[PDB]
Amino acid sequence: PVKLAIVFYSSTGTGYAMAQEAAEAGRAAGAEVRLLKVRETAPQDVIDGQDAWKANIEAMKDVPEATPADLEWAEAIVFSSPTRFGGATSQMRAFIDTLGGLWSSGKLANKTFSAMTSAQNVNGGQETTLQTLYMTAMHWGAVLTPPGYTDEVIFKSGGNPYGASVTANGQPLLENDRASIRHQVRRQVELTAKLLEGGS
Amino acid sequence: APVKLAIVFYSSTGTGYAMAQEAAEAGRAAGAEVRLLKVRETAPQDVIDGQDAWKANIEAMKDVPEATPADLEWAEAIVFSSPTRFGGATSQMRAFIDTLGGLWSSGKLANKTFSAMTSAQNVNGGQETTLQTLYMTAMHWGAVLTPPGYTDEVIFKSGGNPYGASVTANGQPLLENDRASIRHQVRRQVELTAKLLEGGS
Amino acid sequence: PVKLAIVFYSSTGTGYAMAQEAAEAGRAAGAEVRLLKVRETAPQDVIDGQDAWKANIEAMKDVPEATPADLEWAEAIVFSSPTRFGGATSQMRAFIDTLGGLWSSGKLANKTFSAMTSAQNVNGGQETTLQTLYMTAMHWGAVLTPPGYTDEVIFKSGGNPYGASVTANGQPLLENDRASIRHQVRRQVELTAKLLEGGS
Amino acid sequence: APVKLAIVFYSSTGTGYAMAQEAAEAGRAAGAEVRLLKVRETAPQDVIDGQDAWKANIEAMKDVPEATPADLEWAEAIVFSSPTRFGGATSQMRAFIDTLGGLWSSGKLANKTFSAMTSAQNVNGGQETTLQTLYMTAMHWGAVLTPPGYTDEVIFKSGGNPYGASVTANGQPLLENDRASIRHQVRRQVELTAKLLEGGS
Ligand SMILES: Cc1cc2nc3c(=O)[nH]c(=O)nc-3n(C[C@H](O)[C@H](O)[C@H](O)COP(=O)(O)O)c2cc1C
Ligand SMILES: Cc1cc2nc3c(=O)[nH]c(=O)nc-3n(C[C@H](O)[C@H](O)[C@H](O)COP(=O)(O)O)c2cc1C
Ligand SMILES: Cc1cc2nc3c(=O)[nH]c(=O)nc-3n(C[C@H](O)[C@H](O)[C@H](O)COP(=O)(O)O)c2cc1C
Ligand SMILES: Cc1cc2nc3c(=O)[nH]c(=O)nc-3n(C[C@H](O)[C@H](O)[C@H](O)COP(=O)(O)O)c2cc1C
Repeated sequence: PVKLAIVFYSSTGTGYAMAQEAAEAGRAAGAEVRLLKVRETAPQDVIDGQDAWKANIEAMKDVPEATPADLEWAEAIVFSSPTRFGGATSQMRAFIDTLGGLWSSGKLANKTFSAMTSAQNVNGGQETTLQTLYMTAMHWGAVLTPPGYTDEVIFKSGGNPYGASVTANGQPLLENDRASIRHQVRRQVELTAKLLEGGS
Repeated sequence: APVKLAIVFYSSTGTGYAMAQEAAEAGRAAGAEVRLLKVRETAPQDVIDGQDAWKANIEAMKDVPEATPADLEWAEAIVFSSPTRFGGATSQMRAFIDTLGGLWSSGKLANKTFSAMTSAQNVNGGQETTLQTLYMTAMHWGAVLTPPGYTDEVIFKSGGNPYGASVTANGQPLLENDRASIRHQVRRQVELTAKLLEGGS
Repeated sequence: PVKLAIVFYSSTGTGYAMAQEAAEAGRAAGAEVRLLKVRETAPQDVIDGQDAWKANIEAMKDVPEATPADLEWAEAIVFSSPTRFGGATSQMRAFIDTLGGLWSSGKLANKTFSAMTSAQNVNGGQETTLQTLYMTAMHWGAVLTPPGYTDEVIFKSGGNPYGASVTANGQPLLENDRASIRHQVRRQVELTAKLLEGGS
Repeated sequence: APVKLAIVFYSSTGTGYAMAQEAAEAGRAAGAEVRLLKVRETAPQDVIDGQDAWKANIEAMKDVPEATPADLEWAEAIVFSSPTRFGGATSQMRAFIDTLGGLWSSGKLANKTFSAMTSAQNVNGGQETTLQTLYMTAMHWGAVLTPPGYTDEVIFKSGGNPYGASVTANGQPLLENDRASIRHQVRRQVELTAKLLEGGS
């Protein structure tokens, strides 16, 4: 089976819900899935200042912490990050800035990569942030597999061809977004399988 | 003198023309001298024919002058507006941009303030990345970029696009929140360009 | 065998030099290749002003115009346009804009896509232009195979992981640029093989 | 009073630091009040220890103070400089940017002028995209962006990067054309900011 790593950062929990959805879709497609969280860097008396975040950290207590070896293990990669001024979060970048030795070893090459984001406003960096996450993947020599428009479910969720994206109001995920997420991952598993298949 | 504002738009089916007009009127209200300017339809007639709203929009813009380099040489504030074509500006919009080669070489585009707008079928299908290419382009000129950011409450009301006014096209009269975020973007730009010119001489 | 469509624009011939380089690289890899010029739109009075322009149009007089059915045909794709203020040329965009029908029949997904470009300055849009061509292919749900740093030639030619990029200076194509175009094509054909062949 | 210029930079091994210093001198010459500000280091000792160039440069910047939101509240003009890390800015630069939510929330960054610079081991290795992301970030604040464009010969001679000064970090001393450009971009920015502030005294 295909080995799928889902590396997500999430402060207040939207990204966690998204990552959870992706993992279910991966499993559903016969994939071997790791759900991995990105290490929190923020001081405790920052986290302590808002409830959602404190709560979400506790909810993800039993989720393992991502590390470069999970990407070496993985054949398909999915990065998910809330936006922070149109780019990805610093927590996520800190994790990326530690893939140097794994990069020079050449072991990042040829993994499948896609991406996901969330933001407050429909147009508050929901495209650009993925764009940064896709630039980052190119330097590895990944094969990038965004969903694009390849279904009516994309249209019905707000139409984001670059990757799944969620308007984060605190409210639970819309089923049009889950459907958009389930598609992107399932699409990516199926390609990754073909790649490996024809590679003997 | 007042601020010399040029609004250069493309529009096949009219959402672009809708926004442009509002942006033009926002500059007029804010005291600018304003020119509304359509980008030339390059498409061939038989292709245009198979789309009625396209045909109708071209008639509807019969009396709007075509954008020219002379018009950007003239202006101190520039606003570009184009529908997304696969996450980037339209081929027409870009054809005009390619005629600005000489103006560039004169240094006659530097310091002119620039901002932009777009529209698309879907809410996320290039409504940010299309603007990003047009701003990426203004930087080659030395333009002084004035995107709206979150500097008003009415940007949050429209979908919160800090890069510039973006609108979801659905053959429906522009929504009121979209117009507000346009108006603020333009008025901001004009208020900033005024300040620029003053402290100059 | 793999069907490779190299679709390029050029005014003064840098584009065309590179595109030929790519096309012969693909032939050598065992792909069935189509080298395809993008249609010239510029008014004939503009063209008659530059000598290197009039002559390049003459050189390519025997090269076929690209058409949406070429991208329906091809399983792997390479787009190559010179920069125009950090973005692709209006001609390149003109051709892209004729793909809407072929887009809504979904008939553009699952094709591999990489890009190339040429600029006058080394930092004058050799990256931002490739980023925009890649952005377009995401809307089609193409599978992006940028070369990354997967070869010592890439470092030896400026180190553009997004795609081969040349600093136009009127000269003939440098050797290292020849070789990173080769590697970029060589790679994508190899990948497309493993994707078609393992997908029956 | 003169222009308040904040030059906030990150650097592991001196390239970013040497660039940021040159920008500082340029800003003083131009007649601005200048603060050179290092982006707080956040990497764990152990991996720092791996590299002694990293360590030596951290020591070398003992008396350069650490950047703070205060320093940007203060600034009428801002310059950001981060080396490239797989195409985007370093996690450190981002971590700093991430602390600005308070300033942003009370629009306390709006209408400040803004430019970026960077460095990278490879010449086509994200010396344009890494600046592009720092500019995206600045647009969310509603900051007037003043990139250098091709507004002077020195930019052509030093690479032709109209987005911001970029440097190929190879160990060697900062080349004479790189510095000509760093100076220019800043020099230009100080002048433009003055025109803004005079324009609503
Ligand atoms: C410092 C910071 C900057 C932010 N900038 C933006 C902004 O760029 N645009 C936007 O729509 N949301 C912005 N947000 C909101 C987050 O992107 C949003 O809350 C996120 O999607 C929540 O997802 P999470 O629950 O997984 O953390 C910002 C949040 C923080 C605190
Ligand atoms: C070939 C072409 C490409 C298009 N690409 C997109 C797209 O990528 N995303 C999207 O949401 N809509 C897309 N559309 C829809 C147009 O962006 C939309 O209809 C346009 O904004 C309408 O503007 P107008 O009324 O001013 O002509 C595309 C349409 C055509 C012509
Ligand atoms: C109007 C136009 C805009 C241009 N903009 C840039 C630019 O932004 N940066 C740059 O380095 N070169 C620029 N150039 C130069 C072209 O990128 C360069 O001449 C081209 O790569 C030549 O290759 P070709 O013969 O295949 O067309 C521009 C040229 C024209 C005609
Ligand atoms: C993990 C990491 C990623 C890097 N990625 C790139 C890159 O993709 N392209 C490049 O040209 N250099 C890359 N480099 C090199 C740095 O960009 C370069 O050495 C930078 O100038 C650091 O110099 P400074 O700390 O003295 O400012 C990378 C270095 C590290 C730490």
